[PDB]
Amino acid sequence: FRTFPGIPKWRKTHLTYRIVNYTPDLPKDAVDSAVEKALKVWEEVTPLTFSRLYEGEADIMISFAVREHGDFYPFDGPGNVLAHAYAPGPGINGDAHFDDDEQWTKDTTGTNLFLVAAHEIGHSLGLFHSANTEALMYPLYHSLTDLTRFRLSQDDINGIQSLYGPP
Ligand SMILES: O=C(O)CNS(=O)(=O)c1ccc(N2CCC(c3ccccc3)CC2)cc1
Ligand SMILES: [Ca+2]
Ligand SMILES: [Ca+2]
Ligand SMILES: [Ca+2]
Ligand SMILES: [Zn+2]
Ligand SMILES: [Zn+2]
Repeated sequence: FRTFPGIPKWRKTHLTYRIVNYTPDLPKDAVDSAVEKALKVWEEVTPLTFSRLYEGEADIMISFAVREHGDFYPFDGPGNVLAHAYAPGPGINGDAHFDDDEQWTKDTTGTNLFLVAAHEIGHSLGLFHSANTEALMYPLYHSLTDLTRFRLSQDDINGIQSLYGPP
């Protein structure tokens, strides 16, 4: 595993998130479902808990956007960068943005929202890229033949517990 430079981490175990807006591609229940499953993956292996805000500033602001969208890294149209997220801290730190020029899916065929969200939340928590080709935090996107076979690798677990400890 790898962490970010200077090891940013949250110094608190109760985090909040807000889904500020929604993709055209999926019903809202499918996107809520994807992000809460993505939160849950990390919750199980740490002492962190997440709760949702419907207004105000949450720690992790989640949104869908195209091209230039209010930070230093505009999205780039279809393909290439699918999403990005910032390391722990105030303001834009912690946040995750998804490129809505992708076509988001629930299935194993397109660009799957759950797999990407789980990866991005790894960033939001302080993890950078892994060299393990098994790891969630591997730098190159791919999906699975069967989503029910999804699991965190030992590397992702070792990485995240280095920051926050076990549950
Ligand atoms: O976030 C960045 O770094 C930059 N954005 S990006 O759009 O290039 C990017 C987005 C996602 C991934 N993923 C890595 C592998 C993965 C996975 C892992 C195990 C089993 C199934 C699927 C699913 C997400 C990698 C890069
Ligand atoms: Ca934030
Ligand atoms: Ca893109
Ligand atoms: Ca889209
Ligand atoms: Zn952004
Ligand atoms: Zn990444």
